[PDB]
Amino acid sequence: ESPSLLTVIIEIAPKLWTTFDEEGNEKGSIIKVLEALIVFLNAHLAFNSANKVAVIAAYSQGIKYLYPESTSALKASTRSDLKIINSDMYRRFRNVDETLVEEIYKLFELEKKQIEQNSQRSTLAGAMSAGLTYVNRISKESVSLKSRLLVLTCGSGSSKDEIFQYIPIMNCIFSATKMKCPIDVVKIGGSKESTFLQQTTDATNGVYLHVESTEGLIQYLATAMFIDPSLRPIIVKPNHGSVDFRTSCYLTGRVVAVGFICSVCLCVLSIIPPGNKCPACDSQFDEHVIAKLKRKPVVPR
Amino acid sequence: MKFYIDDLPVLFPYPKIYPEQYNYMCDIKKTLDVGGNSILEMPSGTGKTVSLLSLTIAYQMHYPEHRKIIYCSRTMSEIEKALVELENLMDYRTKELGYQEDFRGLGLTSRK
Amino acid sequence: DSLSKEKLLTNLKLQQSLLKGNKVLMKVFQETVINAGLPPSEFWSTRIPLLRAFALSTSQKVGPYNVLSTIKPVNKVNVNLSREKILNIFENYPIVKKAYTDNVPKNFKEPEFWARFFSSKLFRKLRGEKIMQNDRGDVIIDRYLTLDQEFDRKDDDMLLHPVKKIIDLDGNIQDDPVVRGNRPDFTMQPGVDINGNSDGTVDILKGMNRLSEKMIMALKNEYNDERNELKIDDLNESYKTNYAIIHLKRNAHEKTTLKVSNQQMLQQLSLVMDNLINKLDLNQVVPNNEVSNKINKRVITAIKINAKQAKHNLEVKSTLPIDLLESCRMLHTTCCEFLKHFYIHFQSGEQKQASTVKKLYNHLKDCIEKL
Amino acid sequence: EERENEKTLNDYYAALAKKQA
Amino acid sequence: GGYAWEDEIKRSWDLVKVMASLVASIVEARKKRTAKKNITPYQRGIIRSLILTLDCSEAMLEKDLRPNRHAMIIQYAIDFVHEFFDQNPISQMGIIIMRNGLAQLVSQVSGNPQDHIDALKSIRKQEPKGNPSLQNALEMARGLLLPVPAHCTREVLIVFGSLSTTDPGDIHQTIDSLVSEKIRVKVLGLSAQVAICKELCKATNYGDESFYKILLDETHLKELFNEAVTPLPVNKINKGFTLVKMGFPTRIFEDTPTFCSCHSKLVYGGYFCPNCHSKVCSLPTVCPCCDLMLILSTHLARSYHHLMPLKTFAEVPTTEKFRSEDCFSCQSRFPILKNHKNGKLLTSSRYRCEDCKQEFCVDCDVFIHEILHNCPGCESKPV
Amino acid sequence: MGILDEVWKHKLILVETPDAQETSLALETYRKACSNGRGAILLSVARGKVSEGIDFDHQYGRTVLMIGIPFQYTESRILKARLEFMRENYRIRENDFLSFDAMRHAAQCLGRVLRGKDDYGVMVLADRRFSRKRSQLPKWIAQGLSDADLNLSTDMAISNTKQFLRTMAQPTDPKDQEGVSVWSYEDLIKHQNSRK
Ligand SMILES: [Zn+2]
Ligand SMILES: [Zn+2]
Ligand SMILES: [Zn+2]
Ligand SMILES: [Zn+2]
Ligand SMILES: [Zn+2]
Repeated sequence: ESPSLLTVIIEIAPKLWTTFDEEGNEKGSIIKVLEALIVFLNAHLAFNSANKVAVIAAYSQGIKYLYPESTSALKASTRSDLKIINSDMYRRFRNVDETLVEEIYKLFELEKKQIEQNSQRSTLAGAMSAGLTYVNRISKESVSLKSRLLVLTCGSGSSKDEIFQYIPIMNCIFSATKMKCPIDVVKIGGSKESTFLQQTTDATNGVYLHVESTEGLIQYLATAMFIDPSLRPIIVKPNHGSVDFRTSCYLTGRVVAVGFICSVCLCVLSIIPPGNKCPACDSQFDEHVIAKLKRKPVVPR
Repeated sequence: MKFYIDDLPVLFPYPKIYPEQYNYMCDIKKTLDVGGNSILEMPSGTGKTVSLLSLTIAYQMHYPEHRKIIYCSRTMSEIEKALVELENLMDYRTKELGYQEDFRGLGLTSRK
Repeated sequence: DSLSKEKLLTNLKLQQSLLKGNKVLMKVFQETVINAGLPPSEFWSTRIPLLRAFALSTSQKVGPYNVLSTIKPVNKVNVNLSREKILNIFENYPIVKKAYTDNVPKNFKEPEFWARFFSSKLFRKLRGEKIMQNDRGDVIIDRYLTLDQEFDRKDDDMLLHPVKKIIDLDGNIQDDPVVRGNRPDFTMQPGVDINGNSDGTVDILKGMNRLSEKMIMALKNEYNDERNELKIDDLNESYKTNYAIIHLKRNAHEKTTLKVSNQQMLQQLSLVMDNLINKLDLNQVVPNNEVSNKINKRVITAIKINAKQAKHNLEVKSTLPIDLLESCRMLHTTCCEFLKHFYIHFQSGEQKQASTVKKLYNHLKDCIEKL
Repeated sequence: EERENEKTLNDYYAALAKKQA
Repeated sequence: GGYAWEDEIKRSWDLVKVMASLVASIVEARKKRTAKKNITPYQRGIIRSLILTLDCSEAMLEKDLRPNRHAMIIQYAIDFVHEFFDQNPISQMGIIIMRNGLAQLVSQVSGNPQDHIDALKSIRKQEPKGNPSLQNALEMARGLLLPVPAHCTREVLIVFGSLSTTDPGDIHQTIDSLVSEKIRVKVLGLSAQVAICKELCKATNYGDESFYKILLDETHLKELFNEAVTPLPVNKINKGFTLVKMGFPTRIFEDTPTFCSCHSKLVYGGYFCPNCHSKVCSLPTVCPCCDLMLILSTHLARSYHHLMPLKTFAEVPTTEKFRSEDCFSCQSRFPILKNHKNGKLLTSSRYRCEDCKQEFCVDCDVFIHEILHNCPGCESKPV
Repeated sequence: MGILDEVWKHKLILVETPDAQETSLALETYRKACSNGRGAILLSVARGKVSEGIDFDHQYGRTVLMIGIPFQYTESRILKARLEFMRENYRIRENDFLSFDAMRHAAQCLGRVLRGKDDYGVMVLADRRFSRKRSQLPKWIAQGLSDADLNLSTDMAISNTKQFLRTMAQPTDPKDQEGVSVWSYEDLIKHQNSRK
């Protein structure tokens, strides 16, 4: 009915996928998830002729686009026709898959060049922001076009929840809510509960999908992730385990019950901070209201 | 502020000054140096009274002749306005110089 | 003043008028305060803003204006008088209220009094029209006319006050008393008739000046500056904003309730490289008819759960009849009101009212018993 | 009908005004 | 010498007299961006309590705003309510109109925006009449902003369409009382600069004269109303830095409808309050059973972006070597924009972020600074 | 006729009286009505007490409505005798001196209203004999008076006043007036060095 844009924010990290290979019985799981992604993208391009596709790979040093290619490489193509996918398939599928696998080749070579530096900073949030900017460009360039996001993240039981991803991803959610662009999440790993991505896919009217085995992923992607935005309101979503939309404390880090925030920088505190000073905005607090809160409620004798 | 017109230090009681006030001040100092009568038109809006009083007080104080000043107005209300601007100018001069110099400024009207 | 919390709690007449206004508060007050025995102060402790809104809906009044300027005719001519216009006439003009006090309850009724006033010379004088002797006026209202003139000098007795020297025009004229120059001609003097007396337009000029002065001075009720006036605002420094600036630290604690060497990393990447270069066979993504069945079963169970939760989400229709639904609704309403009062008194935490909280607790127990 | 409700309301206010006075 | 029309033909066809042509368009945008160069993270009061005052006098019947001032001010007030509760969710709002010299309250101070939408739609049917009163509206605004707590900044927004106001009392006493209760007033006038509104804005905003806004046309009113949804920066002298006790409710999922604690009606869903286990209909709101605020984490995150605004993107010089020929976020072809061969390379559309040294186009310069609130280059950098 | 009845809806009507005390009280009431935003109109004469000395700065003077050119009463023998004496001695024409006196009174009425360069206000002159005397106005008022602004009607005068009061209410750019309309200290020293 209405053509759509599918942007896949794939998070490829050799440390995370190596930990997943160590945890799993199989090896080379990135090949299986890349194969499932390629077949899923071909399926989405088969869904409608005017549909468009984009992929962002988030590596340990940053982000990189995979389709469409870097425009200087498009202008130069020089000849780089690697025989990774056979040439006898449908041509619009073939161009996209060959561009994707050539960018995978270049990205893995570039990261193998930069394997000596171990980065503690994950670039999934910046990749999601870049995907949302791409969604803006495609939406306002062509007049309308529905859009969707897909996030293929991996935790592998090693990378826990990270505080620094709270502020960016949240902002991304609101921008998604501004453009009616669902953010769809597939998490591959042993961490059953990932709070921030679940809140993202719940607040953006997406679908969450936590899987444990990379094999058979195309069944999952063509079954549940194939909700095109033209039929979002008429399809009930298979997202199980509804997220609680809570947050984490600043001084203790635990999940927060009834709690306190400052009126200056809105940081959540499960307990009263020592020294009567906010830990984030460094504002001094008066004794009266914190004495009122620390005061016990009354009960008769 | 405190600026210079030729050899005369002028204590202007505001941090900013209009260009028309400075041209007015230059022409008044030229007239008082060369002597004789003059007719000047200051457009309203500009601080004619405050600039006039500022340079006239500065010209009286800095030069050793110490000429007295006659400020004739057409009404008692503008006499009061000129005295109020004189209060502001003298307060600024006392604040800038750090002391209250020998000054006498009085307005004149009827007994009523 | 009257807008304080204790004044709104103790204003029984205002609460009575608010109950006479509201409709759902009838049901709430009837099923909580009347039956379950809430104190009225307890019930109105949490509805201070509603009482304040109902107070400000009627306690405020319009500003003064020239009410007699609005009154214009439209043979038959008709004029409409609202009670707000009557109140404005009484407030802006004390002479009309003075005539109303000793004329309307005594001899002739209200509309006859207003017709006589509008047909009188007093309406022409207070409007600012030139008074003519050929008009008949009204022989009842006109006896107040000179008395109204009395009011005018008393108006001067409340208006003639010394002013600042910035705008002192009496000092302008009396700057020198010995001015005996050319007398101003008849263009610069008030106009006179053939006999030499004034025509009376200075009277209506003074009347409209007095009316403006009365309107301005009516605002002044319970409802060094020359230096500030003469200073030029532009030649001073511009306003520098004193807004606070905060800095945020991101050293938050991690959320609380495997190490891999670079050589395994690199050999895994090389394995990926040789698996990518040789043959990237896509048809291997097809499952083996068992894991596909398991994945489909899991997806159907999840979507069955989500469809059962999201099958259904103005209140929705129910199988309950109207009477029992309304009884359940009122019992829930009074239980929630009791719970709100108990929690606000419990977390307010004054010991002197603490025993009263116990009373609410007993009522809460009764609420449980009620259920 | 709200007439009986407001009559009982006025009776309650009359009883209360008797109570504090 | 003679009549005007017998002198000469007006000759209207001859009055009109007739590559680097893009430079004149670029310099206008450069002058526009020059006013936005200075930016630093001002502290702003997130928790707001806004009282929107709408003029409904005879002076609102003027035809200079198509179709009439009353209806279009109400429509933009509906849009303002939607944007204000979209970007400031945990705030509160009341709506007061000025009609016949009376201040009329059409919505109580509450966090539900749909009630304010319904109130404004109810106002839109009626016609405006009367002579407006600033003092009555400000007195009811003071009464409405009395019971809000001290941590919540109290703000009054006035859309004053008339040029004169009639007051039952001294309005300077009302201004003094508004200053003494720390209520900030911003007035969007429609015709000209009224003295009392300017003095009220200057007094209640600690000497700042920039809070009295006068529009130009239809689009400038949208600009002013869009500017008004941002929270006002607080002054250094304010020391009401107060902890707020609130709870985060849990969204319950039950197939049996239950009585809500706020409206006493059947609702299928609901949010269980963490303190008293009572359920509420909408969010964010105060709990009807325990007087505790219930918000979601997204309600904090929506207003979190006002705390650390992103520094503005600086246009790169044309003489500098370009880091990338394509955008970092969308790989837009950066136009060489060669007007002519002698005109050379001018006004390159590459915009650089200071914290990450990455280049973005004008599209991402618009998007990253208004809708998004994180630079993708800053989060792609392995800090 | 009821002209003032429509004026009473918007602004309070205040009138200069020959009694000086009542005129001063009316002037103070006019200032108070301008201060609290009620709005007021001060009807005065161009050759009277109010036109001399009293200022109408800022909000007290948003409009100056000069109803007609303020000529004196010509048939008075004093003015004719003075005109004859100045024609005999100072070779000044009678009509030239009458126009000069009327224009200087109208000029001081126009000049009472500005104090400060942020101050604004229109100076409307309602007579057919003003347009021929534009050279007799003060040169700052003359240079502020464009050539297209000599023969207005009422309606487009209202439109011009509307546009002017809409534009003057905007916050001006400090860069547009940092060194051309007002000077700081360093701008004064820079201009002194440029003149040297
Ligand atoms: Zn803080
Ligand atoms: Zn609760
Ligand atoms: Zn509800
Ligand atoms: Zn871009
Ligand atoms: Zn950046």
